[PDB]
Parts: sequence; structure tokens; C-alpha cells
Amino acid sequence: RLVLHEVRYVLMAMLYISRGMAKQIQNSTIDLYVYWFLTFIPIASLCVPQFTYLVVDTKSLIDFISVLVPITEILLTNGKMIICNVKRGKIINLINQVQVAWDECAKSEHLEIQTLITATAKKTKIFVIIYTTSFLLICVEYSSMPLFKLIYHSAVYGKQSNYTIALPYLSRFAYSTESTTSFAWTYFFILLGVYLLALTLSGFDSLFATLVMHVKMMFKVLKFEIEQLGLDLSAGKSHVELQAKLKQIILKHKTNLSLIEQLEDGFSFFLMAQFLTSSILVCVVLYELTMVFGWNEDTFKTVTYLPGAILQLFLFCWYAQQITEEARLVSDHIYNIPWYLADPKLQKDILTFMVKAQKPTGVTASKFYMVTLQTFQRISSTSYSYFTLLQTINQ
Amino acid sequence: KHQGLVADLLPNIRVMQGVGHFMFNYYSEGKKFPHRIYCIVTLLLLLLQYGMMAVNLMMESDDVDDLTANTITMLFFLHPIVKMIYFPVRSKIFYKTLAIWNNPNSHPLFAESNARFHALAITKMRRLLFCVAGATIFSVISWTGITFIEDSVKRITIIPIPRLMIRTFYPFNAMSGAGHVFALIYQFYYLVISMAVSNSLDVLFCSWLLFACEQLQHLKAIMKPLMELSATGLTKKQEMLVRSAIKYWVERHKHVVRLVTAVGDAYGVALLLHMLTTTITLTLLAYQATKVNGVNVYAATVIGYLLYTLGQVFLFCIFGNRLIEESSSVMEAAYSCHWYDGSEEAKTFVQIVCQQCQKAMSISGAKFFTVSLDLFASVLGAVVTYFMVLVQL
Amino acid sequence: KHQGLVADLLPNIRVMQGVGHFMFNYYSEGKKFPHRIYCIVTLLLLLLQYGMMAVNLMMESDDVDDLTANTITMLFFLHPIVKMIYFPVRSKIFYKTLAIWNNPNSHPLFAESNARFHALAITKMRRLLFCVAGATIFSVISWTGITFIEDSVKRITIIPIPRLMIRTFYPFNAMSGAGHVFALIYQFYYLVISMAVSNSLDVLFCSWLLFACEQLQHLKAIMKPLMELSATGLTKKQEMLVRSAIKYWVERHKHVVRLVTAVGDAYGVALLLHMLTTTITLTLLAYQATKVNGVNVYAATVIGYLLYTLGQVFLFCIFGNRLIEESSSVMEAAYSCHWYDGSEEAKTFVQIVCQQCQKAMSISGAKFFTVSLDLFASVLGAVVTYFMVLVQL
Amino acid sequence: KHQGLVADLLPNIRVMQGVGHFMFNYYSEGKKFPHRIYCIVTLLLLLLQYGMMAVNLMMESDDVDDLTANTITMLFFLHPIVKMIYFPVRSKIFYKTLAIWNNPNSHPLFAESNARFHALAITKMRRLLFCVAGATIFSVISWTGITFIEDSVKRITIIPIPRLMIRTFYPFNAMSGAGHVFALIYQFYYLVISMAVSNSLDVLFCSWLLFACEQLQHLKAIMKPLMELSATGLTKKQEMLVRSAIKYWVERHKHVVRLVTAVGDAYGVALLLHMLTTTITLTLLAYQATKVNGVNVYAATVIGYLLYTLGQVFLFCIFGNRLIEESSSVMEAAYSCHWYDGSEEAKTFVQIVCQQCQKAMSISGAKFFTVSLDLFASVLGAVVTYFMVLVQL
Repeated sequence: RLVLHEVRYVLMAMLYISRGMAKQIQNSTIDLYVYWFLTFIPIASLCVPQFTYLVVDTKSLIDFISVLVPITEILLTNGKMIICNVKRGKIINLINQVQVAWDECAKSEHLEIQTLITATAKKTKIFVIIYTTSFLLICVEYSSMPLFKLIYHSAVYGKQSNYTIALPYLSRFAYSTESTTSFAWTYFFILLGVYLLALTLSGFDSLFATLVMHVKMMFKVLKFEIEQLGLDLSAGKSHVELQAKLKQIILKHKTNLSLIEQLEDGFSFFLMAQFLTSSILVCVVLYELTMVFGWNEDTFKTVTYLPGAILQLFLFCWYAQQITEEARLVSDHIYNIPWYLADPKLQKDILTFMVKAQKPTGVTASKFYMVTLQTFQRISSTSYSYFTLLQTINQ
Repeated sequence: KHQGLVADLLPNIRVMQGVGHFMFNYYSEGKKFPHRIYCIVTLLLLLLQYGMMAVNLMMESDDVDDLTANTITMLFFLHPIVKMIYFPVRSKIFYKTLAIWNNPNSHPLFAESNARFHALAITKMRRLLFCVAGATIFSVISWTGITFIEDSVKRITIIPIPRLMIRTFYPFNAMSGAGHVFALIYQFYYLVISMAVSNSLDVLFCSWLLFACEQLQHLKAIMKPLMELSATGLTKKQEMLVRSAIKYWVERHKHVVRLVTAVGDAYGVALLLHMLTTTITLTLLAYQATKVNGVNVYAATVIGYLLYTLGQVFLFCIFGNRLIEESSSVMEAAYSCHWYDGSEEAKTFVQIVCQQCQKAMSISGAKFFTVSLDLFASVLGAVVTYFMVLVQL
Repeated sequence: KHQGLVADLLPNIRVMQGVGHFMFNYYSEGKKFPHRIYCIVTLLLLLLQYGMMAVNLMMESDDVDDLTANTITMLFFLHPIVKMIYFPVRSKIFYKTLAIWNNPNSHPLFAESNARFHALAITKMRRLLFCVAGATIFSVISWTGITFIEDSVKRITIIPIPRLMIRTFYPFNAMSGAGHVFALIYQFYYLVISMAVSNSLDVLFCSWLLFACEQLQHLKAIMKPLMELSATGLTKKQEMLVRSAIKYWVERHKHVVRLVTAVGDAYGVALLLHMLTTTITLTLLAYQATKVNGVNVYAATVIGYLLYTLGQVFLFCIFGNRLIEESSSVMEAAYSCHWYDGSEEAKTFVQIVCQQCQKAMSISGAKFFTVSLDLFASVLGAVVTYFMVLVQL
Repeated sequence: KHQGLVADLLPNIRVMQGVGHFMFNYYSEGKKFPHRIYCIVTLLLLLLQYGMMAVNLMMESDDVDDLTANTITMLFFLHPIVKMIYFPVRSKIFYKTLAIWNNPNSHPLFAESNARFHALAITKMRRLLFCVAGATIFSVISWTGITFIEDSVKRITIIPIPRLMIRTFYPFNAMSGAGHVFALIYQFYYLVISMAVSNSLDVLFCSWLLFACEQLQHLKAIMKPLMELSATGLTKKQEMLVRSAIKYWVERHKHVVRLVTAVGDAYGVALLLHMLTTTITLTLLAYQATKVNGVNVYAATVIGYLLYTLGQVFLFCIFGNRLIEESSSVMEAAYSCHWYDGSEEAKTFVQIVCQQCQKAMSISGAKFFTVSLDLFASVLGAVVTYFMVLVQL
């Protein structure tokens, strides 16, 4: 029970929803305002100081770009916070509808559907756990490295350590930090902001992927029902029974299409902003690497900044591709039954079904384009072309 | 100013007539004479200033940067002149379009939704007109202010240059005397009128598109209960009712298609000319942006030019894309009813409609491109790539 | 010269034969021998002149500007040679295409529409042929005049050069004596013949396309009354009549499809070669335009070259685009009849026709591209972008 | 061997096994153990040579041109290693594909046609293999030829370099008689084996596609007598006969679809890796072509590299494009028959088949793209554009 269980846990850990573990989640304004207040925390603790340092303290273009990449990632995460806070109602309604569909499926008497259910649950749990754990580990390490350095230095060299601690990021605040109290409180707020951002990234990416997985499971259930209709066609049952079975199949198809519609409605702007920012960051980091090519310390940072961006893009591209692929394959599933054994009326109904099922249905990026794996291919091609042209035109 | 689609757009028609977009068609003949002269005068004034601008560009060709700025100004102010001359030559097709919806169809069962969506369309048209008017006024005020916050100076040594909103050569001493204030008044009038005519023609195009989209919305809304009417064996009267409803739906869809084709006929060449001018404007603007260093006046001017140009393109693309989306989504609206429970006529009608809807309605810029957000994305990518190539070199 | 689609194209065939496009098929056999020798002679002369141009390229390779001009001329005059050789090797498919419409179908009810649209097609072919001939003559006259308005001088020091319409190397002294006038006459004949052969082949292609488009127009025009013929249940005579009308419509559509496929087979490789030569021509022409400064002779020559090349491409693209548009609009014409009032066979016929019209007829250049205004726009954008990059560098 | 689709492709399988392409599936068990050992040795040898090349790259990295040459050779010879390792890991899906057509459908009326087209397929397959084999051999010979007509020298002063067919570092002397002869023999073996394995896998893919296309051709050819059988009210026996014919058609079409799906599953990642390598190959090759100045050896080597790379890409693309064209031609041929004379079942069958065929079969490089002439055109355009930019800079 409780589809997206680990997703509900991670969302609750963020205060996004206070009653996530309910069968029918409720949208309450208290969560909305609490989440807005939380959203304003990383902006003040991370975004503003880093942006101020970027604008003021930077002395060269290399430093500008190196400081600009992480700031861009943080700004994108904050934008994700705001976008999902705005789309709260649609996202929650989508989760509720997915839960309703899962509850309807779980009453099945067919072992194939039960196996699908168990596989889907296991997949979602494992994916959520891995993704959230990895991102929390990365962010915690990056933030707390100097704290661990201080602890280790104090333990080893005692009071003779010639080590002075500094904040986890290169940033400039409006007030001083030489005071111990101010330093401690700013550090605590920085950790709170980092924790919120990491939970945002992990939870919302996991929510998108897991909703895609559940829609895929629903499409597989539809495939099973179509195959059962084919078997009933072969067995030669009267016309009315075949009409009823086809009607049920069409209703299930409509339900799955509605779920895809809701997912697209909820995540269109999210995907658009994600892809735009990721592509621009890839171009910027490629430029920086070109300017500082060769064996040196600078190349390391860019080499680290890239893989996060590429994998984050690939996740969304892969799962949007799965949605599109299943929606398309519905047509093949309906073509492969022995429709020629049915009298012409049922064949015409199947023809309308097939006409609808062939239309490309997926998830768009603000309607600019439909997201699939070809989108990742195009981004990669443009990145490679930009890289090569930059190298040649350099001299 | 009575029949449908002219009463709805009457405020926009009045704006266009007021600015000087000819259109000696939608008032009493008594006003037919005077207005005409006014139009001519406006045109002449425009050309005059335009000519006096071009002359300046002739003696500003010694340098490249000033030449680039003058060329950008000339193209920006060429847009309105092209539009103003373009309308009267095609006034025949324009008036044919404005009278397309004079005698639409009607069915008793769908009158309420028809009226509701007609009213919604009118409200959306008025909102669009007011928003574009506000944007135009804001642009005029921004120009008139930026011309004053900055400092008028020519670099050679330092040589003072008359403080004017638009660089121009004048026979008189337009520096400090009454010629200065006359030049400011004339340039303000020029700015207001040029922006007004250009944006008003654009708004008329977009309003046609909005009306088409709302008619498609009404078609889907009534698609939902049409099948329920069909589903129910049936008596002769019910079959006749289903036939009449299907006839109404098909005829209204054909009417919308006719309107879209007429709009394309009317505005394709105008779109082509707009994009042709834009291309060069954006090229020069990318070169200009290559020289930006800081947040001084130069940056403000360049960003303003880029924003205005891309905003015009973006309005056109928004409304083309919306038309495409509604035309496509007709199929989704047709699929989501109880078509499997209908009679044979209703199911065949749904089949044929679904087959028809596979191709989305669109407006083509003289068959060289279609207006949609894809076009805007391509334009933006092209300009960004050109700017990157420039800055690298 | 008696059967359909050859009686219609007969002026085109006669012009092609007169210019020397082989094609020994459409006259009394008594003339087959003489004409043949004439054709061979022309080719020889062409190649001869062509060769002497290439020779001149070899000794002009010291500099890059003269090398670029020579290469542009060489490709421009490669076009007609390739077309002239191409026709005879593929003559069988050409003759198959020209005899494709010898036995079309006929229905009593649709005879008047067929005759009207056939006549319209013939008039359009004649108009296109006359316009292309006029353009060719204008180009020849412009070349022959510009060669005289300019000054024949070569730069090292100033070296006088023969005043000829085409740069060429001649064993004799073609400067002042009778050699000069002989060279002038020979080069005039060369220009006329080359342009004539190339443009005549292209015009035959375009005439095929126009015939196809007019047949599609006839199909739509008759689709309108076909449904009303079905709508009215029907007595057996009425059902036979509707079946006959549907048979006629489907068979005629299939015939048009056959004609389009035949044209594609005939001319795909020719299109591919034409665009292959164009690409390099346009690249070199962009580099040449990069050197223009003023309104002198050089600018006129460059603009003329670009105009001619883009005109050939534009002709191909416009006619391909027209074919695509008519084929697509068949679906709109099928939707716009009163099918909702028709019978079941008529409705199924409409559904199948819409399914078929979902895809548009087109001509592809050996499956490597399609000829449409999109191709012309892409070519133009590529050349403009290359020019911009060149000027920046 | 005694089952379809492995009987037809047996020469390809035998060639693959002969060159050391694993595939221990299609002979008596007695040869299972010897063959395996051979395969391992070949792989070992391959890798060893590869490594011996890479070491050379390390000592030839201070200079930049030889770095480019070595990298191009390394990627060229990377292709075969990747294919060789790729086959065994995915051998299960390959064997699943090869066993698709062991039990196909059969109908008395369409048997003869089937047989004919089946025969046709085999013929084409054979031709393809032979052609590719020839090409492969030619390449090897040309390679060896060039290695003896050029002069083996290195620029630092001139230092004599060992005269081998591939630049490599060897513990042996590699210049005296024994080492030189052994190196020549080993490198000849390397070239033959690498080209053979790569092209053999490619030809297997293309032969699968050829078989699918010929099956589609058979379906299109037999679709006419099917309808004529339907057309004629029908007695019960005729209804059953038409139903059996429709069942045969649909089942064979579904079988072809299954075969295409299996082929895509088998070869998608191979295509993806192929194009990933080819992209860098072509980038480096464009930079290399930038330095051509007419010298026979260098120009010939660069042209050979480019020709081989683009030929591999072209083979894949052309066969994918043929598959797409046949898939759509299925709809085209379903239209062009006497359905208007048929019964309700036949017309509904036509409608459903056309609707299904609206979407063309295709092969994708793991969904990252589609293999067709468009992909080859994109690769060619990218390389040409990069070359032009490079030469201008």
C-alpha cells in the first residue's frame, strides 16, 4: 500500500507535506506557507551571499566562471523549490490518482499483475533510497569538510593547530562574521539551507522518476488486458461480450492518458528550466575547461561539475523516453490481437482506438519540444560541436 | 461596425484608424473625407522624419559603430512604414477577413456554449489590446527618459551633440533654440505613432488567432455532449437530431478553417517582411552587444532593442503556437467522450474528425516558415550562436 | 506528337530538340538522321569551348581571385553539359513518363471539369515556358552588354586583355582581327545554347509538376459533387452510379500518383547533381561577394551570378512546394464535402482518401532531400551565414 | 542449418566464424573446442598489435600532426575490437534473431509468390556479401600498395623510419630482414582480420534488413489478388477463404515486425558505439584534410580514410532507409487495389492495415537516433561545415 512510500518519507523530511502517509493526501495552506518560509531560507543563506561574492570579489574571468557554476546549480534548485510549491495542488492530485489506480489494480486475481505490482514497488523503493542517500552524502561531505578538518586538527595537534576555520562556500555577507556567535549561527543556517536544497533535488527527481515507473506499470496492465481480449477473440465469444471487454480496455487507456496529462501538466516548467540551466552550464564549463586545459588543479573542478549535470539530464530524458515509448507501443499491442476474426463493427472501434494510440504522447518542456532520449543526443551533439569549434577558433 | 467579428474587434479598429492605418470602411461616410487627409499627413510626417534620419546616416558612415547604431534605428523605424504601406494595398483581403464571420451557424442545443465562448473571446481580445498598448506606452516613456538621464556627447576630442531622442539631421539649429523643443515634440510624436501603427496591426492579427482558438474551444466543449445525445433502437426523430448536431459541428469546424486560411492569406507576406527585417536587426544587435562593458546607458539601449524585437517575434510565435495546440487537441477532446456507446453515424463522425485532426492548423509566413515557439527558439539560437562566434573572434 | 501529355508539351519538346537535346522520338523518321548530326555537332562545339575555358584556368592559377572567378564560370557552364549528357542515357524513362497519360479514365459526369482543368494546365505550361525563355534571353543580353560596358584590363602593371564575353584561351589572336569577331559570335552561340538546354530540361520537369497539380485540382473539384451524388435509401441504380463515381475518383488519383513517381524516377539524380554543383558555386560566390566595394561592374557580375543560381533553385523549389500543397489539400477537400449526409460506401471512401492524403506527394533528389521552399530557405540561410562568417574573419 | 534465416545467411555465418567471430552455435560439437581456441588466439593477437600501436602513440605525442594520424589509426582499428567483443556478450539476442523465421506462415494461393520473393532475397544477400568482401580486399591491397610507393622517413633532419604498413613500436629490430618480414606478415594478418570481422558483422545486419524488405515486397505484391478474391452476396465458402487470406496477410506482417524489432534490439548499441567512434574519426580526418596540398601519398591516405568511414555509415543508413521506404510503400500498395468493389471485411482490413502502416518501421541507435539517409546527410554536413571553418581559420 501507499505508492511512493519512500518518496512520501523524503517529502515529509522537507516539510513539503505534513501528512504524506495518508491514503489520500490533502493540500493544506499551512504546508504551503511553511514551505514558502523554508524556501526563503536557502535564498538568504546560500544564494545571496554567493551572488554578492561573484559580483564583487571576483578578479578574473576564470574565477568568475568557477564561482558561477555552483551558484547556477543552487539557483536552479531554489527555482525547483518554488515551482513545486506553486504546483503543489496538481502534484498532490496526481499522487492521489496514482494511488487510486494502484489500489484498483491490486485487487486483481491474475498472477502477472501481482508480479508487476511487486516489481514496481521494489524498483521505486530501491531507486529512491540510492538517489537520496547519494545526494545527501555528496552535499554533507562538501558542506562539512572544514568542520571535520577542524575536529581532526584539534584532536591531533591539540591547541597547537595552525588551522583557522572558514565557511563552506566562497561568499560575502552584509554583516561581519569575526564574532563566534554570528559565525556559528550563519554556519548553522548554511547547513540548514544545504539540507533543504539536497532534499529538494533528491525528492523531486525521485518523484518524477517514480511517477513514470507507475505509469509504465499501468501501461503494462493495459497490455495484459489487450492480450486477454485477443484470447477472448480467438475463443470466439459473442459480440456483446467483446464489445464490453473492448469498452473496459478503452476506459483503462483513457485513465492512463489522464495520468500522463497530469504528469506533464505538473512537470512541464520544471523540465524546461532544468534542461535550459543544465545545457547552459555544460557550455560554460566546457569553455572554462578549454581556457584552463592541461594538467593542473583547475581542470579537476570542471571535471567534477560536469558529471552531475550529464547524469541529471540523462535521468529525465530516460524516463520521458519510457513514457513516450509505452504510449506508442499501445498501438502495436492493439494491432497484434486477432481482430480479423471480429465482425466489422468491433474492427472499426479498434480502428478508432489505434488512431488515437498512435499520436505521439509524452512529456514536453514548456511545449517547446517533447522530451526523449533524442533530446540528450542533441544536447550532447551541440556540446561536442561547441567544444571543437571553440578549440579551433581559439587560434 | 455592426456585424460579427467587426463589433468584437471595433476597439482595435478604432485605435488603428486613430493612429492612421487608413481603413476608410467602418464609419459614416461623413467622416470618410477628413480622416483621409489626416492619414496622409501622418504618413508624410513619418517619411519626412525617416528621410531626415537617413540623411544623417549618410554623413555618419565614416565610423562603423555609429553606422551600426544608425542602421539599427533605421530598420526599427522601417517596420512601421512597411506595415502602414502594406495595409492599404491588401485592404481588399483584410476587409474580406473582417467580414468572414458575419453569418455563422447556429443550433438550439449549443447556443449557450457558443455565447459563453464568444464573450470569453471578446474579453481576451480586449485584454490583449490593453496589454500591448501598455507595453507600447512604457517603451515610449523609457525612450523619452533614457534620452535625458544620459549625456549627449560626441567622441572624435569632445564635441557636444544636440540632445535628441533620435539622432537626426535638421536644416535648422536644433540644439538650444525653439528648434530644440520643436524637435523633441516631433520625435515624441514620431515614436508614439510608429509604435502604435506597428503594434496595432500585430494585435489585429493576434486577435484573429484568439477568436479562432476560442471557437475551437467551443467546438470541443460541445463535442462532449454531442455523443451523449447520440448514445441511446433510436427513433427517427433522434436520428435526425444526431444528424443535425453532426452537421452543425462539421460546418462550424469548416468555418474555423476558412477563417484561419483567410488570416494566413492576409498576413503571410507581412510576417515574411517582419522576419526579414528582424534578421538583420538581430545581427547588428549582436555585434552591438559584443561591445557592452558594464551597466551604463549603452547596455540599456542594446537590451531595449533586443527586448522589443524578440517581444514582437515572441507575440507572433505565442499565438501561432496556441492555434496549433488547440487544433491538435481537438482529437483528445473527441476521444474522451463515450464514442463507443454512440450510434454508427456518431462513431463514423468521430473517426473522420480524428483523421482530420492529425494535421494542426497553422499560419505560414508565405510558406517559408510557420509561426510557433519553435520559430522563436530557432531565431534565439541563431542569434546566440552568431554572438558567440563574434565574441570568440 | 498525337497522344496526350505530348500534344500538351509539344512546344517544350520542339524547343528541346532545336537547342540540341537529342530526343529522336517525336517526328517523322525521315528527319531522324539530319537532326542527329546536328545534336552531335552542338555537343562537340560546347565541349570544345568548354575545354578551352578549362585550359585557361590552368594558366590563370597564379592568383586566387582569377582562380575563383574561373571556377565559378566553370561550374556555371558545367551545369548544361551535365544536363545534356544526362538526358540521352536516361532517355527511356523520359519517354516512359511522356507516354504515361495516353489512356486516362473518363466519366460522363466529370468530363467538363476534366476538360476545363486540362485546358488550364496547358495554358499554365505555355506561360511558364514563355517566362523562362524571356528570362534566358534577358540573361544572354545582359552578359553581352556588360562585357562591353566594362573595360578589358588585367592587373599584375596593366596588361590589355581580349574583350570577350567569356574568359578563354584561343590558339589564334582573338583581340583585333577577324578572330575577335569569330570569338564573339562563337561565345554568343555558346551562351544561348547552354542556357537554352539547361532551362528547357528544367521547364519540362516543371511542366510535369504543373500537370499533376491541375489533375489534383480537378480531383477536388469533382469530389465536391460526388458526395451529393451519393447523398439522397438509394435504389440499385443509384448505388451503381456511386460505385462508378468512386471507381473513377480512385483510379484517377492512382494515375496521378503513378505520374508523380515516374517524374521522380526520371529527374531525381538530375536534381541531386544540380544541387551538388550549386553548393560549390554559391560558396565561391559568397567569397566573391565578400570583395565587393561600390556599384561598379564587379558587383553587377556577382549579383547576376547569385540571381541566376538562386533562380534555378527557386524554380525547382516552388514547383515542388506546389505539388506538396495540392497533394495535402486533397484531404481538406475530402473533409469539406457533405459526407455526413452520404451513404456508407461514400463515407468509407472519404475515410480511406483522408488516410491516404495524410502524407503529401513530393519529389526527392535521390532520397537525399525534397524539393520545396524549405530547401530554398535552407540554401539561402547557409549562403548568408557563410558570408557573415567570411566578413567577420 | 536446416531452418530458415540461418540456411539463407550461412555464408555470412561461416565467414564470421572463419575470421574468429566466436559464434559456437552452427556446426558439429567436434569442432566446438578447436574453433574456440582459434578465436581466443586471434583476439589475443589483435589486442597485442593494438597495444603495440598505443605504446608508439606515447612516444609520438610531443608533435601534434603525428598525434592526429596515430589517433585516427587507433580509432579505425578500435572499430573491429569493439565489434569482436560486442558479439559474444550479446550472443543470446543474436541467436534469438537468427531463429525468428524457423516456422513461418503458409497459404496455398500465396505460396508461389512467397517462394519467388524468398529466392530473390537470398540472391540479393549473396551479392551484398560479395560486394563488401571485394571492397574489403581492395582496401587491404591498396593499403599495402601505398606502403611501398611512399618513402619511409621522419622529420625532426631526416631520420629513416621502419617501412611498415602501420606505425608501430616493436621489441624486434623491425628494420633488418627477419624483423621486417615478420612485421609485414603480422600487419597484413591484422588488417585482413580487422576489416573482415567489422564488415562481416555489418553485412549480417544489412542482410537481416534485406530479408525484411523482401518480405514486405512479397506482402505488397500479394495484396492485390487478396482483394480480387474478396470482390464479387458472397457464399459462406468465399467468406472463409477471404478470412483465411486476411489472416495470412496480417500474421506475415506481424512476423516481419517481430523480425525488425529483434534486429533493432540486437544491433542498437553497436550502431551507437559505431557512430560515437566515427564522430571523432571524422573530426580528426577533417583536420587532416585541411593540410592536403596535392601530394599523392598523403591525399590518397586521407581520401581512403574518409571514404571507408563514410562508406560504413552509408551502408547502415541506406539499408535503414530502404526498410522505412518499404514500410510506407505497404500503405501505398494497400491503397492501390480494388477495395471499392470488396466487402465490408475487406475494406475494414484495408483501413486497419493503412492506419497501422502510417508509422514506418525503423532501426534506431538505442533510441538516440534513427538510421536512414538523413543521418548520413547530417554526418556529412557536419564534417563539411567543420572543414570549411577550419580552412577559413
